[PDB]
Formats: sequence, structure tokens, C-alpha cells
Amino acid sequence: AKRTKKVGIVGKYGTRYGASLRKMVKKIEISQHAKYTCSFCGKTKMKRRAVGIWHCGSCMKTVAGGAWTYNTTSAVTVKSAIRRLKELKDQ
Amino acid sequence: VQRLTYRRRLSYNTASNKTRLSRTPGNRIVYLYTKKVGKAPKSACGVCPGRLRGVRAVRPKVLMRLSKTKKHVSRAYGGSMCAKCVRDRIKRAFLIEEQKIVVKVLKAQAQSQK
RNA sequence: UAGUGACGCGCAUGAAUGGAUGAACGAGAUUCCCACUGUCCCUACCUACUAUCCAGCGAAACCACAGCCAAGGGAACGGGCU
RNA sequence: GGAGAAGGGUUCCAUGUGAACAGCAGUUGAACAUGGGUCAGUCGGUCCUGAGAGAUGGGCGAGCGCCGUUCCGAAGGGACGGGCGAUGGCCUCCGUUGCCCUCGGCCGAUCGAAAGGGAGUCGGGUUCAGAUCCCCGAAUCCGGAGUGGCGGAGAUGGGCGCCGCGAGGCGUCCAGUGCGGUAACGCGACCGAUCCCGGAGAAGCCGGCGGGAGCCCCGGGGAGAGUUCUCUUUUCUUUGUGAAGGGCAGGGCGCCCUGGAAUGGGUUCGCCCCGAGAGAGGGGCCCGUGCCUUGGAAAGCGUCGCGGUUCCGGCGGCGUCCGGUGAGCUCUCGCUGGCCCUUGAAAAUCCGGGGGAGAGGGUGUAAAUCUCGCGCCGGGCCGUACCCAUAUCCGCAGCAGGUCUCCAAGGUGAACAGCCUCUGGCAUGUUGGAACAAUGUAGGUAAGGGAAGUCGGCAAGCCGGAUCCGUAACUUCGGGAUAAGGAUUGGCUCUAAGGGCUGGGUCGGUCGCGGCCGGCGCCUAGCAGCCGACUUAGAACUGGUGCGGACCAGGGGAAUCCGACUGUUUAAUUAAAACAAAGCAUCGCGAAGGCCCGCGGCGGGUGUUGACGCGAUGUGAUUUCUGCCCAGUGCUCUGAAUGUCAAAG
RNA sequence: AUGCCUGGGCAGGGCGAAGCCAGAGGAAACUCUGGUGGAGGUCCGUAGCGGUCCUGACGUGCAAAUCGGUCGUCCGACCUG
Ligand SMILES: [Mg+2]
Ligand SMILES: [Mg+2]
Ligand SMILES: [Mg+2]
Ligand SMILES: [Mg+2]
Ligand SMILES: [Mg+2]
Ligand SMILES: [Mg+2]
Ligand SMILES: [Mg+2]
Ligand SMILES: [Mg+2]
Ligand SMILES: [Mg+2]
Ligand SMILES: [Mg+2]
Ligand SMILES: [Mg+2]
Ligand SMILES: [Mg+2]
Ligand SMILES: [Mg+2]
Ligand SMILES: [Mg+2]
Ligand SMILES: [Mg+2]
Ligand SMILES: [Mg+2]
Ligand SMILES: [Mg+2]
Ligand SMILES: [Mg+2]
Ligand SMILES: [Mg+2]
Ligand SMILES: [Mg+2]
Ligand SMILES: [Mg+2]
Ligand SMILES: [Mg+2]
Ligand SMILES: [Mg+2]
Ligand SMILES: [Mg+2]
Ligand SMILES: [Mg+2]
Ligand SMILES: [Zn+2]
Ligand SMILES: [Zn+2]
Repeated sequence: AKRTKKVGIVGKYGTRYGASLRKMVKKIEISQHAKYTCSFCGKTKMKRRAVGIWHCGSCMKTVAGGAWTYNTTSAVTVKSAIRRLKELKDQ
Repeated sequence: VQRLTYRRRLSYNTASNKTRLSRTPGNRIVYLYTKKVGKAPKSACGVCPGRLRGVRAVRPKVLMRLSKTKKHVSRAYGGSMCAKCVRDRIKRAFLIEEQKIVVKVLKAQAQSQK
């Protein structure tokens, strides 16, 4: 609450588009423009390049992830279920 | 202050119509048309963002005139792949082949056991 | 007889044929106030270009015939008739 | 003002006439009549492909033809290596052609950009009109090069047995498709096919910073010059070097070697980086459009003086010099970031790499040189004048309309705003003279009142820049906001604050003011010298209260209705509440499918698509809510329990 | 008029979103102050694009739709060959 009270990133939109829409898009913007930690090099340089495309500055590795977040909950659940099914099948 | 004009019939400031200022022995400023800036070859590995060293950055058709020495470097995969990538390739090939030999020996031992 | 605020008795209001509200915005439609001023009381004066006259150059629209009025009668409002 | 693209097509240049035209005139013209003028391997077409167009095969169609561009195709006529046969040329040696074996993906013929991609030329001079095209002088690209024209690289190593004092010579065995550096990589070269891999070509918009150049600015030297009634070491103009090579500054590196860091460090305007190796040292690579040099002072320019009646592209003396600055403008190069439910071209063409199918001569030679340095020959065809716009184009015309770009000085000023000026350009826009009547068109000023005028403050006026204070209701908390409301602004003379570069290693010894050696002072509270850009604040004095003195340049407040907003709309009467818009809610479709085109086809679009998609509707930001009714008209579901129900049987 | 391909262009200022730095308070959660930063289908405004009002000029006009002032927008659903 240094410069703005309760808008933060959506301060660029001004008074337009409605309060609820700006509040809804605030979390999406924060997740989209956040830099994540790459689980290949250990550095916090994972940045979103395009929709579902995440790139590491150091590793130079591109990872196919979510649209606005590096990992979606559905993808993690599917990965866990696939690992469980593989362990049940191959044994 | 002297003002100058294009010396060709192309009046539009396109990519092919780039000029620079030059002073002639006649003490007048004229337009000299410049060649496009060349780029050094990129490594064949595709992971290194930098461009390869030891090769002149000229237009692709200029390489026909350029000698062989300026177009590559005195290494394996010289002028197409970086030294770091080549070293990684050497180590990876040796380690993978050694692991294959170990796996083959283990499989032969398993065959002999049964 | 304008505007705003309340009432509902609503010829013929009304809920995505959307109702109510609503910050910012609008060469959108209205009311009042401050300042301002020739909009006005009540008009005047000044400047430039025209209009004016001259040298030269020079059309178009229109044209039954033409062109002073009162009354009368008449196709019930005439330049013509008395 | 100087040059282009489309368009025009002789309008361009010289001479002559004034019949007609240029709404007056004309000795003038873009009029008329004679002639003249456009010079290319390097500038573009030509080459490539893009969106797309369009043959063959195939299908349809009564038919001219149409569908479609890989789909219902025996779709490459090419190449290397080997063999045979034939001719030609000193049938030695090679070329050509024919046959046989062998090898072989492409992806649709073809067209499609004078602004996309695309190797390679500049300087001076020169015409009445053309010159990166002509001449002079310097280069460069591509192709050919057989008999290779030359040199150079593959190159002239060792061992052994002899001879000779030695240098060296002879015979034999071989090696010899290069060399250097730990490394990045470098050296003028430095075999190689079918095949495979990669790169370049080949990429969006915006912000910030840094380097280079052009221009502008300041302090000077010269040369030519306006003023000089007073002053002014005066003000005005000029004061340089091409492409292509070599060398060196200057930038960048996500390149390498030593080493391992918390007391975390390095560092930018911002960022950012570091045990996956940061600071500190030593190297390497790329761009070098900048500086020096060949080019090149011979030429160009400014001056002073001449040869020659004239023609005459001449002859000569001089100079073309030394420095500093700037969030300054433009171009370019390079780093660094921000935005996308937007990710921002293809092909021609060129190059590097992985492999070793094969070749070479055998110990002085050869096969090879993605040719190392020179040397020889050629580069065909088309366009090239001029205007490019208040007169060479389109509007019936020399029409206040329309029509795509590049170059961009000084002052004031935030500014590419407005105003004045320099280089350059012109005559005021199809005529001039004489007066200043009324009505006009375009500007203004008006005592007192201040909207009493009018449907309506229509029109005009008021405020206006910058600095210092201050700023309400409401609100989606972002705004409102320059809210509203106040004070200052000139000129002159000062004060204070905001920075860089260099300098001490001084003493003694030694060597030739400089270099080396040792301990000293280590300025570690820093000072001395020299430079340079603009700013901010404060103070005094002063003018008839004048000072954003011209120009530039918001009138505000309280409310109602509508549309969330940004955006779009009836070219030529309606810019709005209309349309659109994100949000919200329904409908259909799992591919022989939904929606749609099509006379036609195994046709086509969505679809290079797959329910977070495509297609069809309604409403229209945020908040709240979305009441009841299936009687009617629609839509939809199943149903041999079925009344009516055509053809055929 | 719309879609696609390939090119070109858009002065000078205001407001000040993320992110970052320093100081202060706190037991923590964290909160204030001063800076840096330059985002926005942001604002004033030129070029460009368009055409609200004067229902001005003109209305056998410069013009079979032009002209003057005043205007909307001017980094994006932008303008244009
Ligand atoms: Mg081109
Ligand atoms: Mg009233
Ligand atoms: Mg009703
Ligand atoms: Mg209704
Ligand atoms: Mg009559
Ligand atoms: Mg001109
Ligand atoms: Mg002429
Ligand atoms: Mg005449
Ligand atoms: Mg073509
Ligand atoms: Mg380092
Ligand atoms: Mg020409
Ligand atoms: Mg004229
Ligand atoms: Mg005049
Ligand atoms: Mg005149
Ligand atoms: Mg008065
Ligand atoms: Mg008004
Ligand atoms: Mg207000
Ligand atoms: Mg109300
Ligand atoms: Mg609207
Ligand atoms: Mg209209
Ligand atoms: Mg209108
Ligand atoms: Mg509905
Ligand atoms: Mg029903
Ligand atoms: Mg009118
Ligand atoms: Mg009239
Ligand atoms: Zn990583
Ligand atoms: Zn690499």
C-alpha cells in the first residue's frame, strides 16, 4: 500500500472496465508476469513467453505449461493419476 | 546547410534504400548506399543463444568470395557448432557408449546365469 | 405551460422484449448561478476587399405582347375589357 | 527550396512568328513553325517467392467450357561410377553422342512485387538541353580458362651402406592429403563423391542508455569583404578527400586460462549476475561507416597576377590551419528491458560441418587445390529527357478540390507550435487606374446597465503559459483535478549551490629532464593547477503598477435524462440516445457431424479446425435483482397403445 | 465496402501502474516517509485522419459539396501506397 491502496497491478487500467473485472484480472496478471523458479537449474528465471509457453533464461529450456500459471492443478492431478496407473499396470 | 537527395529512383525509405553521409574531395556531402549488416552463424546445438566466433559476419552470398579459413575454425564441427557443445557431445557419446557396454555385460551375465 | 424535489390515482411503467442504480467520460438533450461581454437599451466610428467611375475583355437565367392606378363585371383577386 | 514513384508523352533545349489560344496586354509562353536531345556488368526490369492466379492427370457439362492444384496419375529424359559401340581432332590424349548396368523423393507446368529477398562503382571534369551511363583516374562482381600463363602450398625428412677434412655427392628402406597455441582460436593455401545435419537469407511494436558520423555552438589563425559621422583586435562567407586495401583507436561478447567467495560481493538511469564459478589478473573473437596511410594533390575550392583582338576547358604564387563543448537535431550501430487469449513471411541463392565411396606418385615427381598472389577473355536485351503540382497528373480548364515519398539552418521559445531571418524561390495567384456613397464580406473599439435580446448566452467576450500555496461532494479508491480559489512574473548588479582532467612514489645510488633499485610521506580529515555545459534559489537597485507586454495560450460551479467508457456510422442536409464493444445467457454439432456456398462433380468454406472449438441468437461496463404464466403460436422429445395418410407392392 | 500479402509514418508536455532502493515504527503480521521506474485501447496538443457549431462565406461559386474561424481524435478498434 505504498503508492496505491487496493489495485496494484491493475492500476494501469484506470477507472475503466469495472471494479470486479479488474479485481478478477489482477490475479491473472500477477501470475502471468511472475518469474518462477526453474526446476532444472535452481534459478528464479522461469518466464512466460507465450500462451502455455514458459522459458528459462539460464537453462534455455522451454516447458509447456498453463496459460497464466506455470503449473495448473488439473495437470498436477493428471500427472499423479498417470503415475499411479503406471505403477498399478507395470508393477 | 546543404541538403541532399537520393541518387536513385527509389524514393521510399525501405530496407534496401539505406544510406549514409560521406564527404567527397569536392567538399560536398553525398549519399552512399550501405550493404546490409551480416550475422555470424548460429550454433547447430540450438541451446546456446550466442553466435559462433571466428567467422566473419557478412551477407550469405559474400561467403562465396571469402576464403575457407575465414568461414570456419580449426576444430571438429568448426564454424557450425560451438566448442562447448562439441565437448559436451564428446563426453556424452563416450559415457553413453560405456553405459551400453556395461548393460551388455550385465545382460550377458544374466544369460550365462540362466 | 420551464427545472428540481415528493404523491400515485400508472389513458398506455416494469424486471436479459431487462428493472433500479451508477465513478469516469461525451463537438449528446435540458434548469439555475458566478464572471464576461454591443444579444439588447441604442446605436456610432475606424480598417481591408467589393459595390461606384474609367481603359481593355465580356456572358447567363428569362422573354404570348408588354408593363401607372381605384371600382365594376368576369374562370367568383386584371397591365389589357367598362 | 532541391529530388523521386504513379500518371503525362515531347510538355525538355535552341532559334524564329505573333494568324488563333494563355477571359487585360504582351516584345512573353507549357501557343505555333523548324531543328536537337535520353549513351550502363555495377541504377532498376530481367531472377525468387508471398496473398493469389492458372494448365496437365481426374471429374462434370447439350455446349462454348467449368470444378480442382495433388486430388480417381507408368508425373524425375537428370547424374555419377563401370562396360560396349562410333566419329572427330598430332584416333598417344580428350571431347561428343548412342546403348547396357547403376544412382535419384519431393510436391507440381507456369505466372505473380521497377517500395519484399537479390553478388558487384566511386571521385573529378564535361552539354543549350544526357550523364553512379560520356571522358579522365582509381576499383569491384560473375562466368570461362582446355592445351594450365607463372609463382607458391601437397615439398623435398630420417635411417642405413659408402666416398670426401668439411660443405657436400651416390645407392637402398620408408614417412610425407600442412602448421601453432592449455584453451577460446590463429596462420596466404592446406584431396575428396553419392548421402545426411545445420546456418545465413529470415523478421512485430514501444521505452531507456551508450558509441560513431553529419549539422548547429564557442575560443582562435589565414583569405576575401559590409560599416567606420562615434564605437567595435569588426561583422559576413570559406577553411576537404571517394570506393576498394593495410594499420590503429572505439564499442560488444550468453568466449577462454589461474582461483574459489558470507563480513556477501560486483554493478545499471533502471536492471541484473554469481559454487551450473562472482570480484582480481592474462588472453581470444566480431563490428570497426571513426583516425593514419596507397589512392592523393597531379585533381577540387578561396584568393592575387597574367598569356591570347578573338578561338582558347591555360599559365602561375599563396592558403586549404589549431582546439573545446552540449538531456542539442538527424542517420546509423550496440546493449537492456516492457506488451500480446496479437508471437510478428516464403522462396531463389550462398556457406559450414559428419562420413570416407575413390585418386595420386613413389623418393622427385604427381592427383588436388569451397584458389593463396598475380596474369588473359567476355558480360547480351529493355527504361534513362522533362513536370511530379495554387500551370506539364485526375476533376470539360493554367479549376482555392484530390494525389505516395526523401533532404530539413539561425533567434525566441517546452517544442517539427506561432513570429522574424540566412541558402534557395517568387511577383501576390485569368487585368490596371481614380475616389472612399449606401448595402455587404472579414476584423475591431464603445460611456452607464450586464442577457432586460432570443425558442435557446447563437455569435462575441471572459480564463489561459510557468513558479509558489491551496483544492470539495461523490467514487468502482484508479479518479474527480489544471477542481474551485489566491500571490508572483520586466530590466539591471550581485551572492550561494549543482562538475571533470592532471599533479606527490619528493631521498640516495645508478644509467641515458627521463628510466631502474630500497626504505621512507603513503593526501586514505585531501589539497594545488587547468578547463567546461547549462540551471535553481536568494538579495539589493530601478522604471508613470509595467512586466506569460508581440506570438503561443482551459471560462467555471450546482443538478436532471441517455449512452459505461475508447471506437464506428447515412461520401453530398441527420455524429446521435443510433451501430459496435468486453461482460452476461441460451441453441446445434463427436466428422458419412453442425452452419453455409454451389445447375453440375469422390465439388467447396469454417478446416493448417475438434467442445477452453466452430457455427446461430438475445442483452449490453461495476453493484443488486431477474417475480408469475406453456392458455395461444413456435421449437423439441418418444410412440406399432394409433385416427388420417401418396406412390409402389 | 471488407479480408489477405508486402512497404511507409505518427513534434513537444501532464498524470504517474507494476517492479526496485534507503530511512523510521513493530515482538511479528507488516505499516508509513523520501526517492527510482515509465505502464496506460491515459490526458493537453502539432503533423496526419474526420467534419460539431457559426444552420458563417459561396450558392448561374474556386468547387455537379469548396472556403474561414471554431472543433473530435492524435501509440491504437491508428493513418496510408
Ligand atoms: Mg527491391
Ligand atoms: Mg428561464
Ligand atoms: Mg406492459
Ligand atoms: Mg418495454
Ligand atoms: Mg398578368
Ligand atoms: Mg520542388
Ligand atoms: Mg520551355
Ligand atoms: Mg488575352
Ligand atoms: Mg515471376
Ligand atoms: Mg567475471
Ligand atoms: Mg531524370
Ligand atoms: Mg493560377
Ligand atoms: Mg491582394
Ligand atoms: Mg498581379
Ligand atoms: Mg459597453
Ligand atoms: Mg459560443
Ligand atoms: Mg467538477
Ligand atoms: Mg431521478
Ligand atoms: Mg457513446
Ligand atoms: Mg451527410
Ligand atoms: Mg453534419
Ligand atoms: Mg432472447
Ligand atoms: Mg406451447
Ligand atoms: Mg449556411
Ligand atoms: Mg450572391
Ligand atoms: Zn533453468
Ligand atoms: Zn552451441
